[PDB]
Amino acid sequence: FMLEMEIKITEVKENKLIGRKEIYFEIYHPGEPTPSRKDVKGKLVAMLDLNPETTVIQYIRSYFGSYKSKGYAKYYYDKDRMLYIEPEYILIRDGI
Repeated sequence: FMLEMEIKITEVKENKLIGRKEIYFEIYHPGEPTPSRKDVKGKLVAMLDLNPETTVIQYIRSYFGSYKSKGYAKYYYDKDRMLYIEPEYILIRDGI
């Protein structure tokens, strides 16, 4: 097969007041450049059984010295809440 990216969930926090999951994870992308936010979102959603419409990658940090990247995503239980909280540039950037 071809080299695949792998997500490791390191932490999920349930934010009751805001109504979201706060999700920290590692991406291992061996023999490959850092993957796109798009592909990273696809794996995370698949992995956690999440609606992609309300899954918001905030950042993905990479390191020149390794094939592991570290990301932060928020998942909103309600779309309209997402829209009130998240800046439009972030939502646009993330395919939302």
